[PDB]
Amino acid sequence: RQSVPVASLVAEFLQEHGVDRVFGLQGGHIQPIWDQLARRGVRIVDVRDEGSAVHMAHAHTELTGQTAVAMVTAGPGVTNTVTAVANASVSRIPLLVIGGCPPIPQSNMGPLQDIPHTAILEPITRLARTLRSADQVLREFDEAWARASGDRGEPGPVYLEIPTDVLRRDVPPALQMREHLRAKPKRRPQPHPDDVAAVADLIRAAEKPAIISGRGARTTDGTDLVRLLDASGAAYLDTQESRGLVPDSHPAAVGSARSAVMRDTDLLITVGRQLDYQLGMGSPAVFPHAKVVRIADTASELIDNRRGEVEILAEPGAALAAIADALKDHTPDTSWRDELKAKHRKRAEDYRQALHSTENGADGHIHPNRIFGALDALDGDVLDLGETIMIADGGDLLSFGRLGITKARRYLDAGAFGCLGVATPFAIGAALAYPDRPVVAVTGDGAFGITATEIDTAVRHDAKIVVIVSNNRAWNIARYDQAENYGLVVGTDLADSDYAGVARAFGAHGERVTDPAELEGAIRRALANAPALVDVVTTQDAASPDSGKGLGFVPDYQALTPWNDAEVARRQ
Amino acid sequence: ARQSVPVASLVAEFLQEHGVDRVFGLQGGHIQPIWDQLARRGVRIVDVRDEGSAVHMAHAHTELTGQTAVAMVTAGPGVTNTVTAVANASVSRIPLLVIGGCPPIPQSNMGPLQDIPHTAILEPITRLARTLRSADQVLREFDEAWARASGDRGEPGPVYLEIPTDVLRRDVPPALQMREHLRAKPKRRPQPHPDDVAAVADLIRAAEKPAIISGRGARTTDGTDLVRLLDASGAAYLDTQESRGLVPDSHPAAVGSARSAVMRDTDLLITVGRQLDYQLGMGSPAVFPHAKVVRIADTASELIDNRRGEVEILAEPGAALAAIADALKDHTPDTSWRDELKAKHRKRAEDYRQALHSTENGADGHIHPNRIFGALDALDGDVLDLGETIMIADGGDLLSFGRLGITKARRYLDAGAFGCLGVATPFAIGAALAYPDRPVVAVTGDGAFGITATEIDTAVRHDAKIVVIVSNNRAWNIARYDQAENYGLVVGTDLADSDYAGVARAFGAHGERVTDPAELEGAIRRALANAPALVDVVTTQDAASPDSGKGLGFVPDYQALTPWNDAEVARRQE
Amino acid sequence: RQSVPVASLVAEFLQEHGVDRVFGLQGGHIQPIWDQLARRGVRIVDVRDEGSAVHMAHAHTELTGQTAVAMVTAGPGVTNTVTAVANASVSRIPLLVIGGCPPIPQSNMGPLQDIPHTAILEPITRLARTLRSADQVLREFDEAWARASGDRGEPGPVYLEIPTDVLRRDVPPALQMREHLRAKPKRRPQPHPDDVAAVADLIRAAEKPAIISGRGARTTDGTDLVRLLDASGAAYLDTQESRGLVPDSHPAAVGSARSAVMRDTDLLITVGRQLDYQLGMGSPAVFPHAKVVRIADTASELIDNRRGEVEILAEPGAALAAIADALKDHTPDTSWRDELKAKHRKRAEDYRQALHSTENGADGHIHPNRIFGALDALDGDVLDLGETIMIADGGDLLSFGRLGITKARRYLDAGAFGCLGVATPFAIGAALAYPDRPVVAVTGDGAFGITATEIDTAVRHDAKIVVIVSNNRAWNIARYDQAENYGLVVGTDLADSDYAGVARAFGAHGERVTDPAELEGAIRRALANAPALVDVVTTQDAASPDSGKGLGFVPDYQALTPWNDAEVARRQ
Ligand SMILES: CC(C)(O)C(=O)SCCNC(=O)CCNC(=O)[C@H](O)C(C)(C)COP(=O)(O)OP(=O)(O)OC[C@H]1O[C@@H](n2cnc3c(N)ncnc32)[C@H](O)[C@@H]1OP(=O)(O)O
Ligand SMILES: CC(C)(O)C(=O)SCCNC(=O)CCNC(=O)[C@H](O)C(C)(C)COP(=O)(O)OP(=O)(O)OC[C@H]1O[C@@H](n2cnc3c(N)ncnc32)[C@H](O)[C@@H]1OP(=O)(O)O
Ligand SMILES: CC(C)(O)C(=O)SCCNC(=O)CCNC(=O)[C@H](O)C(C)(C)COP(=O)(O)OP(=O)(O)OC[C@H]1O[C@@H](n2cnc3c(N)ncnc32)[C@H](O)[C@@H]1OP(=O)(O)O
Ligand SMILES: CC(C)(O)C(=O)SCCNC(=O)CCNC(=O)[C@H](O)C(C)(C)COP(=O)(O)OP(=O)(O)OC[C@H]1O[C@@H](n2cnc3c(N)ncnc32)[C@H](O)[C@@H]1OP(=O)(O)O
Ligand SMILES: Cc1ncc(Cc2csc(CCOP(=O)(O)OP(=O)(O)O)c2C)c(N)n1
Ligand SMILES: Cc1ncc(Cc2csc(CCOP(=O)(O)OP(=O)(O)O)c2C)c(N)n1
Ligand SMILES: Cc1ncc(Cc2csc(CCOP(=O)(O)OP(=O)(O)O)c2C)c(N)n1
Ligand SMILES: [Mg+2]
Ligand SMILES: [Mg+2]
Ligand SMILES: [Mg+2]
Ligand SMILES: [Mg+2]
Ligand SMILES: [Mg+2]
Repeated sequence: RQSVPVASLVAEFLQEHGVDRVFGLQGGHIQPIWDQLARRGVRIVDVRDEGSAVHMAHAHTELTGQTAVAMVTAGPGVTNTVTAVANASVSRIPLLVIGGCPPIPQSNMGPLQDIPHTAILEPITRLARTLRSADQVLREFDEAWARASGDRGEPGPVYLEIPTDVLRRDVPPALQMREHLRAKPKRRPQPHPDDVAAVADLIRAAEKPAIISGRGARTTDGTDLVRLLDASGAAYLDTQESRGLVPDSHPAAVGSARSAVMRDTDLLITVGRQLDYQLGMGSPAVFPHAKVVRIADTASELIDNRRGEVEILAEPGAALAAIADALKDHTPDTSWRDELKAKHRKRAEDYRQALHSTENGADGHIHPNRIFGALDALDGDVLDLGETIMIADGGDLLSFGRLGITKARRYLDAGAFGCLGVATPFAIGAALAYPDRPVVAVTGDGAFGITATEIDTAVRHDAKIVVIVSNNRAWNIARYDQAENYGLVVGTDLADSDYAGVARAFGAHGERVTDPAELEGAIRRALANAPALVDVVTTQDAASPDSGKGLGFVPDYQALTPWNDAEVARRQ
Repeated sequence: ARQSVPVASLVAEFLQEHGVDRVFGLQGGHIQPIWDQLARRGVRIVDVRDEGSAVHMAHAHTELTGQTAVAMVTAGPGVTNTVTAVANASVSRIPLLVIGGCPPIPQSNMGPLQDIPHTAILEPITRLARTLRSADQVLREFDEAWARASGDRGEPGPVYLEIPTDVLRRDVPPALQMREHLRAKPKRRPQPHPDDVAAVADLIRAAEKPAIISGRGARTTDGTDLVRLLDASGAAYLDTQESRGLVPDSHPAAVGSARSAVMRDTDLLITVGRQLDYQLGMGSPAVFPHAKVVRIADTASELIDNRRGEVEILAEPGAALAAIADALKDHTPDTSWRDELKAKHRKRAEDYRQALHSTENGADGHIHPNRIFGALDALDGDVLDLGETIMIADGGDLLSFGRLGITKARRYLDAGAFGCLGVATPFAIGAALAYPDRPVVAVTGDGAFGITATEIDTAVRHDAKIVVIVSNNRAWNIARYDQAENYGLVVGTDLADSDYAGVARAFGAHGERVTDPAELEGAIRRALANAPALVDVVTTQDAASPDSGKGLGFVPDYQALTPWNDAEVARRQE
Repeated sequence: RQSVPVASLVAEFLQEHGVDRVFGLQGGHIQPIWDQLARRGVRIVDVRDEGSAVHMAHAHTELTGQTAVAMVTAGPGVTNTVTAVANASVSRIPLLVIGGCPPIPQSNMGPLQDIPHTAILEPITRLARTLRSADQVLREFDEAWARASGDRGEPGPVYLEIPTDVLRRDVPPALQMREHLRAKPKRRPQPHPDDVAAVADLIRAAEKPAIISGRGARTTDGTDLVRLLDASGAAYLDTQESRGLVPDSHPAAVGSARSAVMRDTDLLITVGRQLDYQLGMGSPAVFPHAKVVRIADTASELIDNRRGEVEILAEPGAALAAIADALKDHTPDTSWRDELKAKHRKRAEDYRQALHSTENGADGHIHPNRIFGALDALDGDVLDLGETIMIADGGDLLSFGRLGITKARRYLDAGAFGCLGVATPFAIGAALAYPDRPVVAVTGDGAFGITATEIDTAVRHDAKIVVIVSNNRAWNIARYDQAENYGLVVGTDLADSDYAGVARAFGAHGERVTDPAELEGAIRRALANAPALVDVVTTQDAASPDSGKGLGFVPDYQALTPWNDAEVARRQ
């Protein structure tokens, strides 16, 4: 070891921790680190808006399991990340944001961009610190990295900033400890056999067990989950954050039976999943028959809203496998599961077939379902959807996408936070992580306007993305809530903008589609010329399931009207 | 068959159902609705003279019993009087619940009586700090906060809940009162991964001088799996103030008078439920120059701080210790380093303990405080069983003398890593009410005692059989010493020759003064037979504790003590 | 100038800012400052509990107008001040708390007493900072001092901490600027003549104008206030924080007519006073006839709860004088004022006379009013109450004191915060500020137990205080609310403690009184042998006005039942 500046040690820490790319937007306050990363051969993915850098890191970590890194300058560089940080905090995604900040001598004197970054981010981070001791910077980075995994909290974003004078200070070689530089393995807490046995007992007693998966299940490869489904005879639901773990053809996979599974299950088993608004707060109003069991590697997925008759705090894979083993010699009763599955096959197959022929709305424009029809028709022709990363974003478009996207290797979307604008940044992070296939993002026009200039970033860094815009000249789920519940549409219309032209202005391939029969051809050309955008002129006369269920209205007790009605009855 | 009842009734029931049989507090209007309901269910109310003392009593209760304890305080100054005791619990990572009063929702921000931002003041030193504005969700919020106090979504420590008085009085329909939120919950038991267990056993097989240092998380076990691992590993053993009492004094590993020698030479430091904070030299290579590091804990607050393990086990510590012991089944440890320390320890500790009975008066003619520990040792097996006694220490010099003078105790409590002066009397009261059969003896500096002296009243009114012994040296003496030695000017560190026995008698406790060291055993004997009691010992200012000699008072740049700091300064210049 | 350590410059800053005493409790982290203060001859008033030091500083500033200073060590030294800081923040009293904290190199490493002091205090301070730049420490002190006066906020407490390594760092002489060292005058914003004229117009139109005073009025000597009372014919009420500004014999002074003034005034003029719970939130329910005008040097006494038809933001003295001048040639209609005054003379005189002969309660013990009777009887004999600083504290005792203490040079009490325990610390700060007269504090036994050991501090520093304890073996306003509203008394009884014995154990003169006829003699002996305590064995059978009006109950909308009833009617 030799005496080297803090900036050098930070670049080395990152590379040794397995960071081969940093997302960011340059400023003077972070230039010392930016320079050292480039000199070590860490790829710098520079963006048009720092928020997008943090979104890219989110997508990288969620897909790969490797903690990802954004770097931004002081002041507006940091404040531009708050949305993307909050989004990662809600989704419990490990990531590190490195911020610039003013030299220590000028503290509180009104130097350029002295604002309280750590106080702004503290509520939505696992850690937010200013590092004022050159010798301790390495230690602070390693500890923050561990806290991003969930140590002393739960998985999510961490923020570190180093005053520019400290970045330039040398650290003597004695104080540069290998144990802080090196990569660390993930923790693997194991289940207690008595909890495993108690869950197996509940499964044996249940007639309609159901497993709902989430983030923590999606950190596994799905095989231990499938073992437990086979051993238990449980029905299976996933969530936006846990798609892709169980084959569609599995006798448990009943994705078109969400309401029926929740209404009738007598044993809800959550696997790395919150009982947040997406699952009716786990309310007895939404699960009127269910006993509850919770399995997770974080109490953020054990204690919220409902408590388990058993709760297992362990690596979910190990817990699923242990419970499967414990059900050695059990003959599951699968008759409810099988009855749902027979209905599911009809419902899901009729729905997927109908995507190819959805009528234009009353305004003469494409129904957005035809986008998902066209993608389905191209499967096995010009792309393999089973190898493809799919992304959805928007309001009505997002709700249609949840039903229209049925084969994907991986799925990302606006998340429980409802974070519009993720589509393009996510696509870029996904595409640079998995350079072999195009990544396909389908987005509302409203959501796309937030991050459209990142098309430039995809072109400059050669991220092979296809963006498909549902261009309905509107914030349409908003416009619909305005008409139905208020009788006045105001400030929710957009214009017939040329998003293909925006894409072409930033060097991407672009095409506009007004005729639904042109979709397959346009998506074929976009895939062969990624990065590319397909601007689809879509109808305003198409209510998504989210629209129909009052998501826009914000009821008192539940996100959706039917759940809220059930909660009002429970409360009497 | 549940009925519609007020939030205040549901809170009292939640607490009782979670195993709460006592609440420490001080009444105010904002919390009276809960206070009343606790009394009507038969939960004992231990009312104090200062809310901070209530939170100290809860801390002592949880630390000793493992049962999360509860303090209840009114809005405004009731809540703000808890901040020190909350911070203390936060540093020590002790689960506890503080329930605060606060103004009715309609008056928010309007200058109602005692509207201050309690949650913002406490957020930095709690695992959770919330105002509960939805009557039907109060039970849920209590149960989740209780789990966060155990360490869920954070690490063990204090949580804060406050319920606006209008919410306390609102009815909750019976369908919304869920059994799953009312019922007591078992502690979590994450288990070790066998590959980590194997990797630690491999490091132990390869070490020549393994050493285990225990802390809080070890002290949550009964010590028997720790002993199994000591036996299988041949490791030397050190404890810390927060982990006394787990290993028999005569165990071949127990080498408490060889602290420097263990740290200087160990080639494998194993932390068990212990932080590498200032009390262990930040785990610095300057203080552990030969050590590989392994960390075992049920919380990463005792795995990632300052040093990283070659292996880190995140599990219930008992299970991890037992697993590693099993893995060493056929290992024959090399115990020659441990045994050589142990032989020197036996003599050093025995000579130290013997000399306590005869320590000379200082140049000012007053008792050396070590004679307090001599007297207690002399009474062991006569009028008290030290092995069954909860010992407490507090102060500056007195506390440092206590760390060597208190060697036999069932359990030990003190000022903590936070250096929280004034814990002695509140801790003794919580300890005595938890263990009413048992001797409870607290030894304190005069300076520390003045912070919570009026709690003697609480001990008398609630019949807490405590003995407080005051090292009355008319000074904040570790401070006075640092002033003289490093600054050449003693100012604002002298106190007076106060009659602390008279203070105790004024509050209906037994009290006696001792000026002659030969009177100490008799005065402590009379105090034990007449508890609650105070013994006011007139002690010397001419007596430097180890803490005093090592520069604790000076606050060096890198380490709490001069010798460690010198070692760190050398490390920084390689 | 020469190169000197930060610790030296801090001691010099304080002395040059007019600080001749610092209240505190020693620790290693602040020893460098403590030492330098002593070497410059600043008196160190060392206490038994840091909270008491901050209370002492509060009392000094409230009485003298000089910003006062407490100094405490890291960790529990700082956390022991939070109550006294909150109290000063509620009362808007300028003061500076200097805290110790760990050296910068050990930040976040678990050094001794590293807790987030600034985050704990930020919500109840005008400023809370860690000072990490030796050269900028002086500047930070001067700016914080200004913010304690109300610059960039409103008057109140500020907190500064200096890491011990920074305290020991030298500052070159160039960077030690005279402008930061020197004392600064208070600000004196002036009224706008059009606002002055608009208030005079409202007074001319009013038939029952009333002035209520507060903190900002009490920063004046009362003479401009009396000029405006004379010019306006207004009735006058003060509050606990504004006693002593208007002679008792003034035709406006109607202190026994509080309810009548609020019910019937058609023009409420607040002068440096909040419309907080102490004035019924200024609700139309409590002031049903009143137009509102607000005068203050801080918007903290202009915008809360009621807005003025006119609001004057100015030095209150100047504003009162300007409005008096503007009422040149007005003949006030004083008939309502005079009618209140005639009733007030009877009510207040009967009340004061009855204090001398109040019967023992049913339990055979002294009614606490006899304490105020005895003090009244000694006036002009062994003390001059008109030159005496009176302090009250407790529950029932505090409410009796508000009526029983009618002549004092100055009055302090538990404040709008209801801060039990202030009595002894306040008495000590008052006595060291005004060494010529004994200071008299009357306290409940409950409140006294919080700070009783400060009797030691009064003895060691020779603060000539007399403490009189209403020893009713109870938190009695609490016990009464328990009996009346709940039918169960539990955890509100105390014991028949020997507080005289506690005082004597700390070297003070002490005496116990069981016979009300012994009060004058005991108080005479206490005054001649201060510091002294008189332990009065008092009745539990005595409801204070606060007790009778439901203060203990905490109604939904107002602090007191009758105000709350009026608010409930207003809300229908
Ligand atoms: C750090 C990084 C890169 O990551 C960032 O985030 S930078 C953020 C984006 N940039 C900014 O926000 C700008 C920040 N800096 C400034 O605001 C300015 O540099 C300053 C206020 C600190 C200094 O500005 P000046 O006081 O130098 O003002 P200017 O108006 O820029 O004048 C420059 C020169 O032109 C002169 N000048 C002005 N008007 C002129 C005129 N009309 N004709 C000729 N000369 C003219 C002026 O006198 C002066 O010359 P001199 O007297 O120093 O030689
Ligand atoms: C409030 C506002 C407007 O300002 C916002 O900010 S909104 C923010 C942007 N939007 C979001 O972030 C979305 C938030 N909402 C949601 O995530 C969802 O509404 C929910 C998670 C709360 C509830 O979703 P569901 O549990 O209904 O799940 P979906 O996958 O949407 O399925 C809807 C229906 O289609 C069904 N379905 C699923 N896949 C199918 C398939 N392949 N074929 C046929 N039907 C299928 C499914 O069973 C169900 O029907 P049913 O069982 O209720 O009858
Ligand atoms: C800064 C200020 C003044 O403002 C404050 O606020 S201070 C706050 C109040 N004080 C505290 O909270 C104490 C803080 N400090 C400590 O906790 C300790 O100094 C330390 C943890 C940092 C260091 O303690 P040690 O590791 O030195 O442990 P001790 O138990 O005190 O042992 C001291 C010595 O006695 C030895 N010893 C222990 N038990 C013995 C026995 N039974 N017989 C003989 N010797 C014995 C022990 O080995 C050692 O000698 P050596 O090996 O260094 O020579
Ligand atoms: C909630 C709990 C118990 O947990 C707490 O924490 S309480 C905290 C400790 N207590 C406090 O901090 C006190 C808080 N409350 C108050 O400050 C007062 O209740 C108040 C400011 C809200 C209202 O006080 P008032 O405006 O009633 O003022 P007082 O000076 O108390 O006067 C009471 C009555 O005596 C009258 N009075 C005043 N001086 C008199 C005199 N000299 N002779 C005769 N009568 C006199 C006065 O006019 C009035 O009678 P009326 O006009 O209403 O009929
Ligand atoms: C940053 C932000 N601001 C507003 C909103 C609120 C919202 C959620 S969905 C929606 C309409 C989306 O319009 P889009 O054109 O993308 O989709 P479509 O319905 O198919 O026309 C809005 C305004 C959110 N969640 N995020
Ligand atoms: C609340 C608080 N304020 C100050 C301090 C700083 C301190 C730590 S030790 C000490 C002196 C203790 O004097 P004592 O009389 O108890 O013991 P002895 O040395 O034997 O005479 C001080 C002032 C701490 N830690 N906490
Ligand atoms: C730190 C704090 N904790 C509790 C309370 C709540 C309270 C306000 S008044 C009172 C009773 C006071 O008893 P005392 O004996 O002093 O007076 P008396 O009624 O005449 O017997 C309590 C408990 C407050 N405000 N502050
Ligand atoms: Mg933005
Ligand atoms: Mg749209
Ligand atoms: Mg002492
Ligand atoms: Mg206190
Ligand atoms: Mg009382």
